[PDB]
Amino acid sequence: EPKDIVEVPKGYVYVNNKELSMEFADITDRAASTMFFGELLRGFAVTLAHIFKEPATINYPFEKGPLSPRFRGEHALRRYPSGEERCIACKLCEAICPAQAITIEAEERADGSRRTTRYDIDMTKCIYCGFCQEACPVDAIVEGPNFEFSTETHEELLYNKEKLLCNGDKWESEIASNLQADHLYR
Amino acid sequence: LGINRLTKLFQMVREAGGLKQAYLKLYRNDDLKIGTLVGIDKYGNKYFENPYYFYGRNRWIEFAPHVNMDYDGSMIPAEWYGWMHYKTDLPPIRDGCRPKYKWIADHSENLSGTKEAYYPYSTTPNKVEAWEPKA
Amino acid sequence: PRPLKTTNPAAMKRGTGGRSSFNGIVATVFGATGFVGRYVCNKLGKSGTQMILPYRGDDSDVIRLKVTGDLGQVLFHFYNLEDPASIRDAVKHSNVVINLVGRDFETKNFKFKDVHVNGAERIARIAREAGVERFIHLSSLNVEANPKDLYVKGGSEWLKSKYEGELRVRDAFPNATIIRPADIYGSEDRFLRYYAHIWRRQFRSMPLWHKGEKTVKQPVYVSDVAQAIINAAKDPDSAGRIYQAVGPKRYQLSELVDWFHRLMRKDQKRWGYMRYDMRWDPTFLLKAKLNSFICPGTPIGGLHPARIEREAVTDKVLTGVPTLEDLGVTLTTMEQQVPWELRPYRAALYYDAELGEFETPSPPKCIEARDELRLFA
Amino acid sequence: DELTPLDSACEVHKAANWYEREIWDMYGVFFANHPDLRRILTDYGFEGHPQRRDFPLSGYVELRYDDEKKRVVCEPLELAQEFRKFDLSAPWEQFPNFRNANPP
Amino acid sequence: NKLSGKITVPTAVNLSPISGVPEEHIRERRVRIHIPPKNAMQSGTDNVNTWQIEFDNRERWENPL
Amino acid sequence: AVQQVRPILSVDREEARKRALNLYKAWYRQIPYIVMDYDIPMTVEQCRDKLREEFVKHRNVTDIRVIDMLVIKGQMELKESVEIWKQKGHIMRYWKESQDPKPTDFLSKFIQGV
Amino acid sequence: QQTLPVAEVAQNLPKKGYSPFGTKQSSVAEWSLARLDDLLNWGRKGSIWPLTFGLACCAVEMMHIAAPRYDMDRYGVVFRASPRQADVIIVAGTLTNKMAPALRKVYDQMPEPRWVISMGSCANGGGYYHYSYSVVRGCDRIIPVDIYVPGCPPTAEALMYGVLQLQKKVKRMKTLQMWYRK
Amino acid sequence: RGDIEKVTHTGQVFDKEDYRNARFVNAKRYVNENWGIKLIEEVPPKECTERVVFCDGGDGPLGHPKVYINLDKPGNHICGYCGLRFVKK
Amino acid sequence: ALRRDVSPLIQRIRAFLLGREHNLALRFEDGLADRTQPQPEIPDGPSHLLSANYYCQRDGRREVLPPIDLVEQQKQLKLPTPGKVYAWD
Ligand SMILES: NC(=O)C1=CN([C@@H]2O[C@H](COP(=O)(O)OP(=O)(O)OC[C@H]3O[C@@H](n4cnc5c(N)ncnc54)[C@H](OP(=O)(O)O)[C@@H]3O)[C@@H](O)[C@H]2O)C=CC1
Ligand code: SF4
Ligand code: SF4
Ligand code: SF4
Ligand SMILES: [Zn+2]
Repeated sequence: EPKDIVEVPKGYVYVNNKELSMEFADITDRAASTMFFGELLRGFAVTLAHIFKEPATINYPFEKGPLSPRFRGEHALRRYPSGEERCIACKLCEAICPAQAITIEAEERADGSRRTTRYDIDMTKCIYCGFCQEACPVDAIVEGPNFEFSTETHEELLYNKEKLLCNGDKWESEIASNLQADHLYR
Repeated sequence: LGINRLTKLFQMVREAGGLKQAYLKLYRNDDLKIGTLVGIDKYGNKYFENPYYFYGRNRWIEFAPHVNMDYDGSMIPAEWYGWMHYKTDLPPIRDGCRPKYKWIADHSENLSGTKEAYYPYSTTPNKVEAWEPKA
Repeated sequence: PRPLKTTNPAAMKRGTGGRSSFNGIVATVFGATGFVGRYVCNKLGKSGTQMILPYRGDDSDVIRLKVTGDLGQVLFHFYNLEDPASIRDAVKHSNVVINLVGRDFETKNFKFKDVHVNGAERIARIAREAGVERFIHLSSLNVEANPKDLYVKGGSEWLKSKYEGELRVRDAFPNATIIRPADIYGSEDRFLRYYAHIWRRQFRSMPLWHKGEKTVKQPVYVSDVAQAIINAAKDPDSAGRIYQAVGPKRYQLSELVDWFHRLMRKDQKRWGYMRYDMRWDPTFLLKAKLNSFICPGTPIGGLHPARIEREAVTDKVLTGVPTLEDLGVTLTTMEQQVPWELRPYRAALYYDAELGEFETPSPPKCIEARDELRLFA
Repeated sequence: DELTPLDSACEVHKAANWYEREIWDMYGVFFANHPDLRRILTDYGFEGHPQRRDFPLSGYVELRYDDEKKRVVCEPLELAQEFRKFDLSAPWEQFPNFRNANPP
Repeated sequence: NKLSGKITVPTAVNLSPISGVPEEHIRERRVRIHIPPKNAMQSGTDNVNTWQIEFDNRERWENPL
Repeated sequence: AVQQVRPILSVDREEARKRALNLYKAWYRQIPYIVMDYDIPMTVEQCRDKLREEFVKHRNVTDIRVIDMLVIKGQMELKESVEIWKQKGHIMRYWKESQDPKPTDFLSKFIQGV
Repeated sequence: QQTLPVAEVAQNLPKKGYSPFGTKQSSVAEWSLARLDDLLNWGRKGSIWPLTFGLACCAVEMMHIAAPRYDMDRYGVVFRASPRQADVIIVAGTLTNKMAPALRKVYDQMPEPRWVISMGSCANGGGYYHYSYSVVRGCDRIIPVDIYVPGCPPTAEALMYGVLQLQKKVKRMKTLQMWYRK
Repeated sequence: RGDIEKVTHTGQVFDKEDYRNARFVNAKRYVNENWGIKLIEEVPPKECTERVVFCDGGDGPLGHPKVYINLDKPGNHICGYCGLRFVKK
Repeated sequence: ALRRDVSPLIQRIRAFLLGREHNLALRFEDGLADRTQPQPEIPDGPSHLLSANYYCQRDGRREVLPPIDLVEQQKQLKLPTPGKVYAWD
């Protein structure tokens, strides 16, 4: 190795202190490198080689993934094991929602129960942050795992309670799995 | 050259069902691989896993045949979705601990750009009542 | 005391004006993907109006109109003029309908009758059965009960069809508003694109009927026509009233074209504008006939003979027939609008000559009533 | 204040040059001797300095696109859903130590 | 004959034009300087110790969609 | 009710006019270039007319300091139009052609809502 | 709401055809124009060229899609820099007022048939900055959006799923077949 | 179409002559098929001995917060959160 | 027999061309963790200690004071340097 050019103390590493020798073997080496592009040859052979590594493209949509149980995607309003709506209109989800993408209006159903009438989310204002589900005291609303919910019309994105309930019904099995995975851990 | 690789080609090509049944599979999926029937879906789909490949390729799906070339990303049902994403290592065939409630709907595609599309609408009955002259 | 139609406060006018304030108007705009549809719909969206935009072309042709209104203010409804069922469905919930339907030339699927009158009445009958408060129609200003051609025999069918459309629409609808423009000039317009496009020109010699010196034209600007449409749509007291839509100052086609070429820098040294007599040269008609016969879509530059008869026809206004001033619409003049309008087509900045310092194109000069009587002698 | 100018640090630290431009744009605090007091962040022809606390959150105007004019036009404000504040005020003083301390 | 260019000017300097508020709001809207009302069903009173200003309600309709 | 306070630029009302009219020179002299450079409908006479009204926009400004700032804004906008940083949309902004002059007499207000 | 058919229903049903139009055409002209539309759509569907506008935060996903995990040129998608040669524009990130005229200008300088994907919440409806004095609330107010990819940002899978959805829209577009009626 | 006729459990049908019906000329009006009111009605009222019972509705930390409901009154007692029903007799 | 690799020849040339001994990069189920795992228990904290755990005698937010005026501090009562000199050199 050539000597340094600035003496270095610890807690540092100078990345250029190494000297460019003037020894004849050292200059002729560099000269030969320039005259026959050895460095280019090294890089050239690298890329040839690296053809022979198998590409890592997932054959989407057939092959696909991976995600994790906590993935934050399509919203869903869950239902109790009896089928009753979990949401009680406590309105914390709206109170925390950073984007203010949630709107709620609740009253008493004829049974006298505290329940929502309108429950709206705008996934053109939602940031899929998950503060809503981290706040909800009964796990009423959750960031379901679906993420291929793409629409041709902007109006189609503003979900109301009917749409959200449908997603909950559609995805209930998977959401049940994740919560069983994370409830004691979250 | 063919170091026990043409042999593997013979396995997948022949037992596919011949030239036609190898080409149509290839023609549709843009690749032909070998796995085991993890489980047959309720909707004609067929799931295949093979640890020989890596995580991207570990698990894959042959969509229902009646979908000629209209495959979609949402065709996966709920019970299989987690397995398909490496989100649960328990095949639905194996873990019956997931809920089996009644109200659960059946799966649906991204019904968009079609008469079956969702469209939002107010979910609050009107606020203020108008005075009725007749009464 | 004008009655009311709906007593649902949700279905009732509200807001501060803008893209959100619902104006209490629900409109279908037949032929929205046109030269004037864009101007109408943008005005209606500015109000904050609900639109149904029926369309027969690929929706991609109309997707641009989605930009004209806030969410849910605009719906696209595929139909066909030959399907009365679809039209019924498109008008059931509607409050107003506007009939911007009509081509300038003839098709293979539509002869001027079936598209320009027979279709219109079907629309009106369906609209009337649907119980639609307000109906609007457009009919060229030159409309005559007994059209007579001026230069080419088979070139007055448009005028005949226009008269037929008016009378039968009024027959099948008690009080529709039939506004009547002629030669609307604007961006992406029959008028200026026609006088600009190449095939219209001969080598460098625009052919005009009687040198374009025996014609009176009074074009109007498109937006002022649109703004009139909305203002007469908001008002129901305009119902059952024709309106001759004309601009401020009549003009002579020679004055216009010379001014046009001045604006386009077409007259400095070399481009060398000349004005023929269309009658002298027998080549212009063949261009129209061939250009019609060959093009599958709209003929190149709108060269079809019907356009040629239109320029020949004079613009006969009448008193008593109300006007834009009755509609409370200020009229931007050509002198304000056209220069910018034609700025894209300016050209001919030769290396051989001088540019820039050439004066601003000196405007044209109107034609007064007695001066007209001199013209016609 | 919003009126009197203020000294400039451009002549002291070259680093500040952009910052003075930023405050000028964001509050309107003039800076004297500043080389070039061009606005930085807000768009051209923007009136008012938004970071002040007497300025509405959503601003006074908003843009769209015109077909009559083939151009984008600024319009008076119009919001699909009015920004719903929440009145998050403490009724119970949660901090005694700062109560009488720092009095005039 | 100067104190770094100091000037004598009236204390009350109207700043409407420089401000940037549109004249429409300035000419059609008032301000209601007051103290925020005390909540009826509370008992701590350390959010009504300040003087507050706001602008009169204009309008609210409901989005048709 | 006077305050002994710092200056900004102009020490007397006449210097203020001197600065204010200097700006009026730059803007008057600029107008033709913008008519050429910015492909917008506006013509020289209209641009000149607006420039007049837009100074008249604030005639009864009184404070020396306030009028100084108004000029500071103008010198900025001058440069942004002098050089072509602005855009055709931005320059036309002075006309407000998207919105029709809203109704003003009491009935038109009354019949058209608050 | 509809739902997928069940196993036995699939068994009864035949192949779903390839051309979304179907093969029910009556006359020679109809059948011929059906095929030419199919070829056109096939061309415009297989090769689609985004413009890579990519203002912000969302752009990183717009790059990960180009990355070798969910390869996008695999599908026939390439990032042409020049808008004259770009067929699609993936508007991604926030649209501030300074940008609004720029986006408009870039859009219409691109020749059609042009499709826009509004990626991310910031473009879809202004996203998290919706009540801001400087942001265009959505990008629907500047340009005609075609496909909305919700997310903040959308996971790369979501984005290229939307791309495929655009391919489906490009597949079913009816231009020649229905000109014949026009 | 029935889609734009059904009564949402919240209790809305667009009036037969109401322009907001128009939005569904080309899209479905989703209405959910499970109405919580009917379902909870079907679930029978559980009964106990003790004067005071406790419900979490769901199970463990997968349900609503634990709540204690007294049953000394003659009638039923509905869980505030889940709507389960209790009766001591 | 463990990971899909190109045939041994191409492997050897590939190692030759790179000039470093190659190690595979694609992630296999065997390589990565047991992808389904037992339920974790988070150990309880030190302030969850059950007694002598008063909040009043461990809280910070009620502990912080207003800023102090140093001159007035002195009025109540080696050239000074902000801190240890650093050889940023
Ligand atoms: N300079 C002028 O054009 C004048 C205007 N008028 C009248 O005003 C109206 C608007 O004028 P303008 O926009 O320039 O004319 P256009 O040629 O531009 O017609 C515009 C609309 O008419 C639609 N159209 C034509 N035929 C049909 C059809 N069978 N079915 C459905 N739609 C059809 C077109 O639909 P699509 O594009 O999708 O095929 C198009 O959207 C016309 O009806 C005209 O009679 C009167 C005086 C002069
Ligand atoms: S936090 Fe949960 S229970 Fe409360 S209103 Fe929101 S969804 Fe309903
Ligand atoms: S994920 Fe975040 S932004 Fe979206 S609805 Fe929930 S709390 Fe609001
Ligand atoms: S939508 Fe989300 S990811 Fe996209 S720019 Fe906005 S904050 Fe970033
Ligand atoms: Zn309970």
